[PDB]
Amino acid sequence: PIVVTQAHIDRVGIAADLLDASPVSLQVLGRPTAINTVVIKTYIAAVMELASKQGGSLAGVDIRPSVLLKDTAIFTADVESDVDVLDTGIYSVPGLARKPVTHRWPSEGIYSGVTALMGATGSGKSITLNEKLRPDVLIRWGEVAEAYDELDTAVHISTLDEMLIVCIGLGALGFNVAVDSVRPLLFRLKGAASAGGIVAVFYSLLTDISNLFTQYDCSVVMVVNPMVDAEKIEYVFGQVMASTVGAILCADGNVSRTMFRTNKGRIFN
Amino acid sequence: MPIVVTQAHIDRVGIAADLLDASPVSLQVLGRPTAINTVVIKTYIAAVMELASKQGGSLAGVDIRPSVLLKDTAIFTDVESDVDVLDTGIYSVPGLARKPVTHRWPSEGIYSGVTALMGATGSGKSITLNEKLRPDVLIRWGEVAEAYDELDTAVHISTLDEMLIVCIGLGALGFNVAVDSVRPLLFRLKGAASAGGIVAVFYSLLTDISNLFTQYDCSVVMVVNPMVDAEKIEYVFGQVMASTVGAILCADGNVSRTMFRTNKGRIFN
Amino acid sequence: PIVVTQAHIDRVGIAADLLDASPVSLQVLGRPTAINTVVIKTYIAAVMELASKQGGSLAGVDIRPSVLLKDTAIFTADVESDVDVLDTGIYSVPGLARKPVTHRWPSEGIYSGVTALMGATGSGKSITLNEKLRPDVLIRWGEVAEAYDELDTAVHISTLDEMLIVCIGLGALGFNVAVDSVRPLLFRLKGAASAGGIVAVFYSLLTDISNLFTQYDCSVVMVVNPMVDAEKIEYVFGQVMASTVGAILCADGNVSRTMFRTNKGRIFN
Amino acid sequence: MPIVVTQAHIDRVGIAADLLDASPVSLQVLGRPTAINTVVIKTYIAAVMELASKQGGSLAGVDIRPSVLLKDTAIFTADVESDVDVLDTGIYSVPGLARKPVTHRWPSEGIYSGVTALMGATGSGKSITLNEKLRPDVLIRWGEVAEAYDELDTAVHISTLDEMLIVCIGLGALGFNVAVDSVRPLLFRLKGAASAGGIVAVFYSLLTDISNLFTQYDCSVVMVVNPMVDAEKIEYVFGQVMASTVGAILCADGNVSRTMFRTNKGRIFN
Amino acid sequence: MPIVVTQAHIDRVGIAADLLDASPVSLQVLGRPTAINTVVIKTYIAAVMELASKQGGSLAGVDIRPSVLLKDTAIFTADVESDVDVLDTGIYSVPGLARKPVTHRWPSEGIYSGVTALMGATGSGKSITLNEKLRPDVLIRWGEVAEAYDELDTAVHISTLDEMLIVCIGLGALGFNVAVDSVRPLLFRLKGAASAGGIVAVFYSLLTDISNLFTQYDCSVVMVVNPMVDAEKIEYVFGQVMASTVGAILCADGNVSRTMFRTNKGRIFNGAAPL
Amino acid sequence: PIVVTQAHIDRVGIAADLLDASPVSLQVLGRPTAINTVVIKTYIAAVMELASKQGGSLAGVDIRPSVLLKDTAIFTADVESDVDVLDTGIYSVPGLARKPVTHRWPSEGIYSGVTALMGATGSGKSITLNEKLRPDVLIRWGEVAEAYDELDTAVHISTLDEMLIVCIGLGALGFNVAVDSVRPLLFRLKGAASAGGIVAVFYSLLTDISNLFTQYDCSVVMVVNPMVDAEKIEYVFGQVMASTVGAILCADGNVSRTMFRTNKGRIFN
Ligand SMILES: Nc1ncnc2c1ncn2[C@@H]1O[C@H](COP(=O)(O)OP(=O)(O)O)[C@@H](O)[C@H]1O
Ligand SMILES: Nc1ncnc2c1ncn2[C@@H]1O[C@H](COP(=O)(O)OP(=O)(O)O)[C@@H](O)[C@H]1O
Ligand SMILES: Nc1ncnc2c1ncn2[C@@H]1O[C@H](COP(=O)(O)OP(=O)(O)O)[C@@H](O)[C@H]1O
Ligand SMILES: Nc1ncnc2c1ncn2[C@@H]1O[C@H](COP(=O)(O)OP(=O)(O)O)[C@@H](O)[C@H]1O
Ligand SMILES: Nc1ncnc2c1ncn2[C@@H]1O[C@H](COP(=O)(O)OP(=O)(O)O)[C@@H](O)[C@H]1O
Ligand SMILES: Nc1ncnc2c1ncn2[C@@H]1O[C@H](COP(=O)(O)OP(=O)(O)O)[C@@H](O)[C@H]1O
Ligand SMILES: [Ca+2]
Ligand SMILES: [Ca+2]
Ligand SMILES: [Ca+2]
Ligand SMILES: [Ca+2]
Ligand SMILES: [Ca+2]
Ligand SMILES: [Ca+2]
Repeated sequence: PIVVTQAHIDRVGIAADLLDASPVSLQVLGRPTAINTVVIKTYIAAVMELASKQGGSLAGVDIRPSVLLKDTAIFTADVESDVDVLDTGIYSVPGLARKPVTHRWPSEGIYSGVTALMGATGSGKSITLNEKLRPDVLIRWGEVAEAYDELDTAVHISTLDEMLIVCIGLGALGFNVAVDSVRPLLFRLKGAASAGGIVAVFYSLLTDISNLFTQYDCSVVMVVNPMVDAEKIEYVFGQVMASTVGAILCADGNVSRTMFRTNKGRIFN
Repeated sequence: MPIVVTQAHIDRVGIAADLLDASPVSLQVLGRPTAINTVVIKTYIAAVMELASKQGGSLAGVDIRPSVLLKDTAIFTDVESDVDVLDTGIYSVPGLARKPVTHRWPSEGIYSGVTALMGATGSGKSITLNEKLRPDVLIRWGEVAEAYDELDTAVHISTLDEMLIVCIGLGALGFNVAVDSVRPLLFRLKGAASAGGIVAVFYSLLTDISNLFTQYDCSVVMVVNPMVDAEKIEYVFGQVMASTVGAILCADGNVSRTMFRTNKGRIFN
Repeated sequence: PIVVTQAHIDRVGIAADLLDASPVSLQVLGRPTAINTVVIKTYIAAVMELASKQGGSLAGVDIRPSVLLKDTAIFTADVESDVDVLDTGIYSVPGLARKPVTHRWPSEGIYSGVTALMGATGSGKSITLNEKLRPDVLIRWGEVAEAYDELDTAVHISTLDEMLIVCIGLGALGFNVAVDSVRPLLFRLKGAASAGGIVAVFYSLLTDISNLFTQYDCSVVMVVNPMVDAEKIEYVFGQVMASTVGAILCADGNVSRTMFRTNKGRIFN
Repeated sequence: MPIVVTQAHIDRVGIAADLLDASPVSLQVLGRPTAINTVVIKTYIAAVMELASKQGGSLAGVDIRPSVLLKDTAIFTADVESDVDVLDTGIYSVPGLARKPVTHRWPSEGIYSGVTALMGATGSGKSITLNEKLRPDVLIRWGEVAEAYDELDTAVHISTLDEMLIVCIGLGALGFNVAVDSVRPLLFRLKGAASAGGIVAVFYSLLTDISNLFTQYDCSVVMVVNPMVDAEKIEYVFGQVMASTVGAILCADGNVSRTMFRTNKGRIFN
Repeated sequence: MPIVVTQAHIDRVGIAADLLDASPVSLQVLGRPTAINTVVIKTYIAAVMELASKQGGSLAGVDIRPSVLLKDTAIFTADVESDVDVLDTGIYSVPGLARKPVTHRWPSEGIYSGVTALMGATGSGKSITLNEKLRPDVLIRWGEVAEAYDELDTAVHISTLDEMLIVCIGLGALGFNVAVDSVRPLLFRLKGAASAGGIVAVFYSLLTDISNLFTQYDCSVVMVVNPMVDAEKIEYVFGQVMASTVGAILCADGNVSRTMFRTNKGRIFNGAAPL
Repeated sequence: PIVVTQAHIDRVGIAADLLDASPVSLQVLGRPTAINTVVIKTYIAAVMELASKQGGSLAGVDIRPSVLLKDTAIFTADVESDVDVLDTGIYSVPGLARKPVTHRWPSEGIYSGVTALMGATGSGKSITLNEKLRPDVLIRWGEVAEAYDELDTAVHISTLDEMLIVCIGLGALGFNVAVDSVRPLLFRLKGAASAGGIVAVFYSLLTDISNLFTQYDCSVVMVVNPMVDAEKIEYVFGQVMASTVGAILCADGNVSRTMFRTNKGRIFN
């Protein structure tokens, strides 16, 4: 189950302050799109109200945004991925001038941001996540029917808006949020593939997502599975390390490599 | 050869309508998410049952084609394949929080979803499907004139809307539905080819199709034959295993490899 | 000459029937487009009247659609080849529930559909077509001035609409129709080339064309010579066999390989 | 150097007008089929004959350029992209001739009417072979830098594709031996995905459509075709072009490497 | 860690305003030339000086971010595609300086005004070289993950390209040693067909246009440029970048592998000078 | 300095006759665009008027078009680079029926047109141009701050319109005009790269530019440095020789190869 502590209740006000304090946007190959902070606040309030209906114990099924919110839109005519970058402009989510809030998960003293759980298909990513990492909230997206779907920690989403709502919303409150998988986004990323058989904007998106979590004191682990050649995975993992607060590589059911940006410094394996 | 409607099928009609109304679904490829009109599937089920009532329950595949039973066969209610992912949004069909309904076909105790019948051209996919699999309903799409077209189990469709209508409609009632083949969709998949000489959205589509069947308690076998190199088929089959409930590989008229997600767990050969 | 037998006259009524009974469309990378059946019927009527005015012995020049019909259009604002597959939908011409009508040409007991006469430039396709296959009607499209143009069996077309009119129109009556060539359609196929250096929709088009002939009891031989590498022709011929009722490979002025789907079964060489 | 108008040319004027009016033609590339205004070609022929009459039959290539003789040089009669559905634009190929083509003595004996492609790498001797070995009656110069051939009285300097077809169909139908050096402005602007041989497939369709356009109007034209292709891939492309033209000439190190001509005595390879 | 405003900076304010008004500039990429609103840069300089005055000369990078000081951060003043005819859009390059450019002591001695490009593969030590060896006065942080450099009082966190140019031209003209870590948000969103070296050709034109923009406004800027390029094509890309900037530094294995600086003493390739 | 001789003053009338006599246009991948001859005439008049106010000694800074003309536009709604060639038409600047005016620069007896100074980055193109070629007017465009910018012969431009104005305007008068560089145009050439890793229209543009100078009796040297592989430069240089009146290749600070079309014939090294 997903148990709501007094620590989570005390973070509600702070979470609302963090969201209102900084206006954020996101961009991919098109034009920068603003994130409606209000929706995340509304989600937190809905989760707290339901938590109150129960004994603080929540079922992942009951906290899905499609059930709690009338509208699940976070992004507020249509632009092509091959338009002039000077007509659309360029946006990256700004960094934190202050020291980021540290966490005990996925690693000790890790800064707020995003961790990428990498590896080839069947390398043990989902296994490593649920057995070794053991998240408080397990977001399930674009993955076939598995044993992890029967878990009361599992929250089934359909859109990118829903992913960010649950990640920012619950992550800000102090929950250890995880996403399995981020394949719906990755496999629909349109554009010319750069060095490593993957679009360059993929690395920019990971940085923008990481900083979005750093700003809202979230500690999120995302399963990032790329359609990349068996030997080109090492290059891509090195490139992802420069774009995320955390990075975990899986090979043959075990953890091959690690990288974490902590209060004790950047730790490699 | 005939398609017989048992009392078991009649008793599932109400449940099928209940599953369809309970969850609103959509589908996305490289464009924008498009909603699926559930009502059309319900209307199809009612038309099949009405005809089964007039006949002895012994129905001919020719008489149950949607173009004949329905006035309009549309299930989806103009965007380029190279448009910003943030302007269209991303959609994946949500997972099942509950345990999926098990089936005896194509394998014992297999969960509801999709099975991909893979193999090179002339590897014996169509032969394995009809002789070894023995499906109740055989959907024939984008295939040249063969002996399987003269079968009373054969239902000849033209559109993707029709495929989903027959698959969800009859599959929900408990019928063992099969599609030979899904080639018109695969060969019209526009986009930049990823690792393995195939567009990445192909794997996302298989998962979205699988989850669509998992949600509506369907057990469907689709023969998937995409344009891929003779040696690159092993990589693609491994990737498809991570995107479907079932996977069957054909080589020299026989079954080379198998993967099934059952109540007894994931079974490899 | 092109001689009209009583057997052809007796098929006129059956041809109008077949054409009215099933509404057909065609799709490539755009949106599905309906085929106006009336135009084919109008063409048959104009050919029969001219055959009745002359001695039954017609000249290919006199039966060209541009001469017999006021308008040659078969297809009834503008869509790009890179448009979302979900916005246009997917269409494949439906298969035949009944047994297809057999023919003695290009092979004994062959089912109605299309035969692809394949080979590199100067492999002997056009020689094999005119000397070994001996067609009744020879449609000449996208080819330079050759000896075959002076033939009384030769009918010179300009559009794809005209090709289908003569193929379906005369083919349905029992004539052995051949197209030399289909290069104006192949070389103008816009899209990203799949495995084998050729667009995947090419194989779907051959199946759709074949089934169009299977439905209207036609036996058509099309010379198909797409821009493909000298060594990649074997792979492409292999994929074409899985997309057509007949397949003939030319090399060094002679027949290299054959495949025919007959009443006695699929025959390979 | 001069362009002389014989009685044979004068006697063909009526026949040329008949050939043009008899068959309506179009052209297509990656967009939609575009009709060719036959009237413009007839108007050009009339202007050339009138000037030939004022002179002694002896004409200067400079004086017979379409931009000088016609007020409007347009042959093709809102805007479509090269990546549009083939089914929405339709497909057009210029129809073949049911009758025997009109044979010529140039570039080869008994060669049928149509187009000949003068191929070869850059500096292989295409322009040299064209002017020294071929000896054309009319030399169309297009998209080529300043050379000795521009000072020739046979040289007619054009700017558009419309102008090329006007001079090719107009003068070729009358019986003149017309040549184009070169067709690089069309080839280098051919938009589309490059097929096998590092060149767009529609290139081969265009050569056939151009060939048949000349076959129908009994024109004997030699076009120097030099597309951007790899040094070793030229052999493959030349073989493919042979299947798309009435004539084909390959140049290598200033000399003629290979030949192909479709004649009344049959197809002749070297 | 702090950003100190000297009398030298105060004396440059007028000079900077004149430089901006004297020459009208634009920028182009694959679309239509877009004009740069000089007024916004002047307004930013005035806001920085006014705040420097309220504080004791010393300023915090957080307080000088354009989003905080200006009501609108737009520098570029309907929508054109990256694949439009070059003749329908025309071509624009920022013009060169007819006079001798203002020399600087940073990033190299006697260097001309313009842009310096700090190259290297990922984890080659670009950010380390920038902060330890180069020591910039103002550190612009853009599209980079949470690092130790973000806690620095020299760090100014931006989000747009408009903001980058405002801080670079605005503070750089006054005499500050401005650095950008990273320029990746721009590089990773460069739409177009990749040329030789697995990178769009307009990338090199943009570096030259950015360099000349700084040469005209007497700025000395160091931009860290991380290219999505294969391990073996980095040498080719660097050679090409050297021909497009006033300064270029290559990083490999935590150290400086190669340098190029256009100084008053001439073009110096791989000099004996610690940064 | 830039000195105006009596020879230049005597050419003013002839330059107007040349510009008025032939209407010209330019095309790239879009539609043909007319060149407004009047603007070039206006520029010549402004240069001569200023040369008069001076002692015949002009500063390159004072003769820049942005300073002398109110509007710098030469080309007189918006078309895509991937539009049908038949809808835009094709334009090449026409050749000269007469013998071209000869020059003593960059080579003895060279015909009027364009010379391409080629070579890898840092091969010594700019060095060869200013030390060995010694041009009368050095147009500086899209190049970084160098010693050549402080030269009184240097004229700094921003647009392609400005380049052609100075090249045609001053070149027609007899000045030895050079451009360092043509990179702003070359690095913004949109389209599919042909053989040699460069767009085919690049070679057509060089010929069109060369013929534009041949028609207006100009002798211009352009630094052409396109993004091409280290080994592919030899192929491209050979192709450029077939597209220009002059061609110079640079390697390791020295001149590797030369080609000039003179009154004494085509001279190779
Ligand atoms: N093709 C295969 N054959 C055998 N076992 C496999 C195969 N693919 C995966 N497995 C098993 O599944 C485990 C990985 O499961 P999982 O965590 O779901 O992988 P991932 O999330 O990376 O796709 C492996 O350690 C192995 O035991
Ligand atoms: N090229 C070939 N040569 C010989 N036999 C072939 C060939 N291609 C297919 N076959 C025969 O057809 C069988 C496969 O039929 P089928 O099930 O229709 O294949 P698929 O559906 O995979 O295309 C093979 O087992 C073999 O007996
Ligand atoms: N490159 C060539 N060299 C020599 N003869 C050739 C060549 N190409 C074709 N031929 C001749 O033409 C014949 C093939 O003719 P044809 O059927 O028209 O070819 P295609 O396969 O292109 O339709 C060959 O048998 C040979 O006699
Ligand atoms: N790179 C070169 N080196 C030496 N001579 C050359 C070179 N390129 C061309 N030539 C000379 O020019 C002749 C070819 O001239 P030309 O007919 O104009 O060629 P093309 O029209 O095929 O481009 C060759 O036979 C040779 O004498
Ligand atoms: N894969 C790695 N394994 C070990 N150390 C690494 C790795 N990647 C980077 N480092 C360390 O980080 C340093 C580079 O840090 P940084 O300046 O942030 O690089 P950059 O800015 O070029 O991405 C290296 O000198 C090395 O000590
Ligand atoms: N990577 C380098 N290493 C050393 N010297 C170089 C390098 N690149 C250029 N140079 C020097 O600069 C000279 C070339 O200068 P320049 O004319 O500006 O070249 P270009 O115009 O072709 O880019 C060379 O002759 C050499 O002395
Ligand atoms: Ca998994
Ligand atoms: Ca099959
Ligand atoms: Ca042939
Ligand atoms: Ca030539
Ligand atoms: Ca860094
Ligand atoms: Ca230079």
